[PDB]
Amino acid sequence: MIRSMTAYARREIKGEWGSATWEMRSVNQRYLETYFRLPEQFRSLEPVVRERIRSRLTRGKVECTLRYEPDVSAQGELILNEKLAKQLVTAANWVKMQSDEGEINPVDILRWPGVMAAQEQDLDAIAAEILAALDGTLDDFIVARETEGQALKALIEQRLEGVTAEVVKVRSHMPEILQWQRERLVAKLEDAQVQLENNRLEQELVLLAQRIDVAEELDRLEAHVKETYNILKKKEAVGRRLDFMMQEFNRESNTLASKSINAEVTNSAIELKVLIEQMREQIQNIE
Amino acid sequence: MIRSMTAYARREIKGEWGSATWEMRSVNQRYLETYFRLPEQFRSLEPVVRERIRSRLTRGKVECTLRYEPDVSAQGELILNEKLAKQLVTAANWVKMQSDEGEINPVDILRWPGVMAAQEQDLDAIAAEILAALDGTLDDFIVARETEGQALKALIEQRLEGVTAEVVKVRSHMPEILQWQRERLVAKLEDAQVQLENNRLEQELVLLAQRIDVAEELDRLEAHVKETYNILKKKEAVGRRLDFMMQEFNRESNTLASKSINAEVTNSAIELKVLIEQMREQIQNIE
Amino acid sequence: MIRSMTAYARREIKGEWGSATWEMRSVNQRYLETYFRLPEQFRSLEPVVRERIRSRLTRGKVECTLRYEPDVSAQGELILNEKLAKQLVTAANWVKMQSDEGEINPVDILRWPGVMAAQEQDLDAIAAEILAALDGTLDDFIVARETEGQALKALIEQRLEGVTAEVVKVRSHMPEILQWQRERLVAKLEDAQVQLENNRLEQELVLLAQRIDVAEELDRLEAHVKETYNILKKKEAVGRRLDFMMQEFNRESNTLASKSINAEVTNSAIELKVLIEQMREQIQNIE
Amino acid sequence: MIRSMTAYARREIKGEWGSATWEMRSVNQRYLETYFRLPEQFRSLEPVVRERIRSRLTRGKVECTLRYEPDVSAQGELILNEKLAKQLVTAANWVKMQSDEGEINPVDILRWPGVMAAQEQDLDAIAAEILAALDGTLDDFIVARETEGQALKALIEQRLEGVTAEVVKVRSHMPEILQWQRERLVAKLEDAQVQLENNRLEQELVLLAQRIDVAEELDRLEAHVKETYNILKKKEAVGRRLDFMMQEFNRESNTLASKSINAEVTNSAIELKVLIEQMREQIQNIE
Amino acid sequence: MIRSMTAYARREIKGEWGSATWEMRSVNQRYLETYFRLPEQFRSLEPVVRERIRSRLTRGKVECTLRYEPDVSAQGELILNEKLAKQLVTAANWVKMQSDEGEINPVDILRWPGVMAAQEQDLDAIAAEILAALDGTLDDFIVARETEGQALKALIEQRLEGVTAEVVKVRSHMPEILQWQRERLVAKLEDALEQELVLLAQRIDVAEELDRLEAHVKETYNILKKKEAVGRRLDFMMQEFNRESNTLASKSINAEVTNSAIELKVLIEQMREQIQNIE
Amino acid sequence: MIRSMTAYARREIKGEWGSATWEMRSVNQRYLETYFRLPEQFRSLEPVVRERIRSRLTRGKVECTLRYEPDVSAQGELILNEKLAKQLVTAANWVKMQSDEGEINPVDILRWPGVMAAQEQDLDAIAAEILAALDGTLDDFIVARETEGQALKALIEQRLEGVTAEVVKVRSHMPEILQWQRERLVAKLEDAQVQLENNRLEQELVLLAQRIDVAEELDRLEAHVKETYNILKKKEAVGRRLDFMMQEFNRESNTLASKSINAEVTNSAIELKVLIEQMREQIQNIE
RNA sequence: GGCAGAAUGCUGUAAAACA
Repeated sequence: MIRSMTAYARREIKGEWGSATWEMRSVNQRYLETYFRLPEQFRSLEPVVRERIRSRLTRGKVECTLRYEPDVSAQGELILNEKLAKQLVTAANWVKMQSDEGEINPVDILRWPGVMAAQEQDLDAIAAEILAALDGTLDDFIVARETEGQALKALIEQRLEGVTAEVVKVRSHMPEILQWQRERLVAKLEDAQVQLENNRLEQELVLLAQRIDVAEELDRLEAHVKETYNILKKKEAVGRRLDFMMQEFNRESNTLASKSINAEVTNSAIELKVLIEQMREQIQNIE
Repeated sequence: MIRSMTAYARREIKGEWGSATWEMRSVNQRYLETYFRLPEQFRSLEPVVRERIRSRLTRGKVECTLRYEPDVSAQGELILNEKLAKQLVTAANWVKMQSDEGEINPVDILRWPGVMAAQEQDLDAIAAEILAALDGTLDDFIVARETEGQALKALIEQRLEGVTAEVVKVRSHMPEILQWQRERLVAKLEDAQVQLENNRLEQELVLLAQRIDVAEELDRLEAHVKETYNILKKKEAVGRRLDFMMQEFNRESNTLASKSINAEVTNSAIELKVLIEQMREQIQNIE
Repeated sequence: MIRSMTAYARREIKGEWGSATWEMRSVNQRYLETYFRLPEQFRSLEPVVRERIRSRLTRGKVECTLRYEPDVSAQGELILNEKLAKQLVTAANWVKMQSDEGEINPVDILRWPGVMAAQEQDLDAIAAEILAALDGTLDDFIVARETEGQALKALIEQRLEGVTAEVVKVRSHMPEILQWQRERLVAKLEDAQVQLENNRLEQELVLLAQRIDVAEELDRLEAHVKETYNILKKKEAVGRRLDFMMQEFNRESNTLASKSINAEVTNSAIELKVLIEQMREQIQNIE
Repeated sequence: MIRSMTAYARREIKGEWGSATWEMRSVNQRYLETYFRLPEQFRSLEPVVRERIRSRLTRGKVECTLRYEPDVSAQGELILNEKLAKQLVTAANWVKMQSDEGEINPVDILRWPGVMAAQEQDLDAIAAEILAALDGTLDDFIVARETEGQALKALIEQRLEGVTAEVVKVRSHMPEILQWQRERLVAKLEDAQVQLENNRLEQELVLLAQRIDVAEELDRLEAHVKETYNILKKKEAVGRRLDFMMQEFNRESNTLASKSINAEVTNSAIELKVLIEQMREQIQNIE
Repeated sequence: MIRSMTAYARREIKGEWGSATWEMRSVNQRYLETYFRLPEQFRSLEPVVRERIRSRLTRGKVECTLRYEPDVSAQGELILNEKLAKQLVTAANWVKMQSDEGEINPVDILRWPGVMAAQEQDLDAIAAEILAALDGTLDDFIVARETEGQALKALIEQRLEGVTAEVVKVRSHMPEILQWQRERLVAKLEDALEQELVLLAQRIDVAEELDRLEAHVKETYNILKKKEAVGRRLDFMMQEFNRESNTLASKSINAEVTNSAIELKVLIEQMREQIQNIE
Repeated sequence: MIRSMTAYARREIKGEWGSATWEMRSVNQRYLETYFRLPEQFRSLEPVVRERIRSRLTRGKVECTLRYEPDVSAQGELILNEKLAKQLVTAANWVKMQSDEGEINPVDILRWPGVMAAQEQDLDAIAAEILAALDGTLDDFIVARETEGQALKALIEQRLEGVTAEVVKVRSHMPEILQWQRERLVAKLEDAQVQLENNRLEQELVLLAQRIDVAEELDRLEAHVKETYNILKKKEAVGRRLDFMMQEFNRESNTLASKSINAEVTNSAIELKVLIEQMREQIQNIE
């Protein structure tokens, strides 16, 4: 199915251990790039979440952020290190003896690293819930991508309908275009004949006759819109395939615009460029 | 109707507690880029804000910054962890017995992590007003775009009037230059004392007239100014269509300059090219 | 007069509130692009500053940066969160009751986050001074543009005198076209020893004399240097008009080089192309 | 054998001293960059660890973390630095003389870095096992890379088979396209009432056919897929070479698309570009 | 002499204040375009630096970056903001009212941000030394252009020697060409007219083409020693070379002269390709 | 005399006070950054050490470790910045005048950054010997860098011999390729075409010869290996100069691949890019 | 108009680069 490369997904899980929030953002990119902002406590989950991301997403820069705020009140009571505190007090008394003046601060002893440390919580139980929330976030992310992808497909199918209409309007002027093609070649034949001892006369006519195929340019445009409809229903990653198709649309419209056949044909040729330009806008953020 | 691609809208809301400001900027771009700088608390508004913006704007580098200024005075009172504070004080008194000296600092106990924190935020109600301000800011942003859009349209229309005047001037000058060549050619024959063959002079003068015939270029230029006037009345965005029309304008001006032989016609062609360049400069800012 | 596109202006203002610095720098550009890097407190000045910049300037890549350095101490007494400071005192007092001993350091409460809110500034009287500094910086920027522009005008006029000198040299080293081809044909036909008709041969000499005659090309070169002098004295924007004029200068030099039949003319054509190239380089710096 | 730049490997050793864990993770990178998260006890092993990894590996970003968990008995209690403590007391007394007031806080002396530091064991025997454990991790790392690289090689081979199929399809379609295009071009001249020498016209038709013939491009594509198979069969460092081969693939496909006439050839060129893009995506993750 | 538009030059000036590294990098360009990445402290030097560079270079896209690494110890001695300290003391006194206890610590006031900030550096004598390094870097930059332009000059002179050899080879066949031109003139006359004959005589003969080629070679040799900006002048000379050789390429008499003309065209194309990257 | 950014130098100094070991290690970096592991006894030597190291080095991440083993016979003292220590006390006294209370903690003055600093003028007997040991260690570190960079120079020059081999290899294929194109073209015209019509065969071959003419790229490649040899003997910091040279190497190598019409040349141009990639990897280690 | 392709604009590349 058609998918977009700009989606936002968010999930949050709460419990006695605390609250953990998963956030996922996507921006357009040629390849798949994953950047993580995991907390230091759960730094060990990076390979697993990276594999989970790469297993479902196929293109676009992805930013994943995990915020973990433990419940301090629900945490176990802090335990006082009896031996470590006693060691510091005896050591601090020695410094008082050398300096002959001192005042032990009881809070400063408690603030020392190690002493008065809370018991470590069971991170293994939290990891499973966090991974479940990550899977839910991936599901929401894919749903958001698909929801916006349908909008892009509708916009592109709207533009492609206009391209066929513009081809029909240009085909309405074929009797005038065919008359113009003859005059382009007839004038060149006699213009070169007026010039004397001019070589490569046949080369000019042969090259010129190849570059006035207005009928063939419309056929290729009509063949691309038929194919572009088929590309949109491939159910695979067609983001890049459409990007290479837009270059073929650009190639045909560029040659048609430079013809300058007629005032009314020029308006349609300008419109073809506009439709392709608008169509190329949507292809940028398709996956 | 038409809109400028650069604008600036700022809206500030003074709620019961705190205040928020919505700021929008826009710069010229070939596609639509929407960059958001939302605060940490309201980071989840991006999908809602992005949808509400991409549905009203077509092109430009739109940057939206939401600045949240909480009222600490009106903020919820910090909750004091009585049990955690009591645990530290009793443990501090344990050190005091062994140290035999020292006084517990009341501020130091409060400075301990987890003793005091903001228990409640209640951001669901305050986020509704912020989103409501966004709809107001977009309306001002669109009006700012349309206000500057009219100046661009007026400038483009003035330059189009100048283009029509220059075309009329060239058309007026053309017959005199056509007659000037005939007098100069016969003068050289008279100066060379050579009697040209019958119908050779008439045949030769046809080639020069074809060389200096710019009627088709002027007709195409008038058709292009009429088409540009029609385009400027369209409700859809016309930045790309006008930018493509300027290419046809440039083609006609280049052909006129190339086929020019008189100083006055060359000066008029240069004036046409200057007018087209000014038109394109104004077009770059059109939606 | 004419103004260079690249310039640099800087202006610093001091006061009891602090220091502010305006820096404006521009470089060559096809159109007018203005990028503003304003401080956070003064982001609301962007529309006014942009309007003034666009009013004063025609084209360039102008970038304006405002550096704001508020004084740390201002507005008399420091702004204190009275509720938060009082709230911590009550909480600290409760800790004293349990421990029966303690003291509250005033700086400890001041160092508490939120108690010392960001110092309030008027931000309205300072805006007038900043806008006045912006106007002064615009005056300096325009003066610097005009000073550099006068040097560019001298360089262009020096090369224009070179073009007139080269045209004089060509008109003196150019032999009589009718006589030059007559002598060349006679010698070549002397080997053939057969002449179809002397009467018809003389007619073709005059008709095809203009093919190799460069008198017409030289007159247009002399007409353009007179026009280029006139363009340099206009009050409007001149860079675009002169840039399109150099195309006409190059058009004549190419035709003069191709039509050249003598080494002196060809060497002069190269010299003309060098002078035009040197003259075209300076025009790229004129707005 | 071909290897990948993304792999994982973990090794742990259990002993009476404690438990040490080695973790290696690789992410694709242009060059080799090594980051080490080593404990303070084994910080001196970084130059030894870095040399072993840089010698065995060639490319990719590698992050190696050594998780050292000593036993309670193996932990060394903090030892007071009496020599350093007495120096600070003398240093503090010098400042007291300048101020004539103040008292030295005994805890503040202890909190000074280096005064209260745990004794460091020899750990020479323990580190000897760590290096052997690290060498085991590196041995499994290469094996881990090789298994992952086999899938990439299989994918690249499948896409190369698709490329060969597309090339043979284009070669099958081409002669009919060439035959019809020549027939259409000569018929176009007849409709324009242009009479040309058959010998001269036929010579121009042959040269134009050589201009629009794509046999050489397909031959180059076949040679490129054969060389790609050889490169895959090569031994080491076939990432960047293979990427350059993909650049050549893209060049040939772009030439084929630009020189194409029929819609089928254009569709085949689009398919070739899609296959080359997928190969580039896979190859970006190859050492 | 000949200057190549691509070069690199680096100079580092070191001192008690820190370091300052100038890194000029240049590639090809039709005109002179300079881009600067200056540190925030020395961004005001752009007009002075830009003027200095524009006066010593003629073409190329120059990218000059100044890297400033100020020293921590180079900062001035601390000064006391008496206005800010007094405000903090009054602010501290307010808290003492509610608490009705406590003593303000003088050092804690000094530890507050902004009350003992160091004096700003002069940044005036430093800029004088930085501009001295820029002047030196340009001298190194020019040498890097000249040491690369000598190779291009040698290649162009080699191609010019090849062109002279080809011209001599063509001149060795002058009587054969002269006979061919007479037959061509008679053939058109005997076909029957005057319209075609007059322009045929107007066309440049082969000997004049070779003389113009030799004159172009001599002028190119002089230009390579002109000792100024000769990139565009050499490009125009190559255009003239192409215009002269097109006649020989078009004319067909025999295999040897055709091969010599093809060699001349290839040599002129190589010269033109190598000219594009000379300042 | 190329210096590499990876080196190691250890120097031990023995005296009556004990044994002091200076170790210096360097790792690749874009700029110069120094980290010190001085014991707190000699912590005040950090500014002088940093000044000397930044004076004698240009680029690279440098880690310096000093191990000090004092003896009971000799006792040292902490070097203090007397000028700054007295200034802080004077400033504190001024604050005491306004507050009319307070006391100065001696440890607070010492903890102030810059107070625990040393200068070369005021150094102990041991400190001067430590500084001399550091000078010797830095000289040995420079020697190690020079002798490690000699290996890098050999590695790079080995690749440069490959580049000249590829350049002379392509130069032999070029006369064969152009000659082979002649046979292929006349084979097509050998069917029923008399190629002796004007010079279409020769003009096409001339046009083809100018399209595939890679002589300009090969000469610039050869002129860049001559200059790269001289850069490797400049006896200065040429790490960045070589990096810019490789960009010029890749610029000509990639253009050679593009203009190539034969598979052998393209396979050679791929080899040129690989040699550049191998050289680029070593250049990252060059100071 | 960094180098180069096709014919203002679009691709390849330096760019897994430089801010």
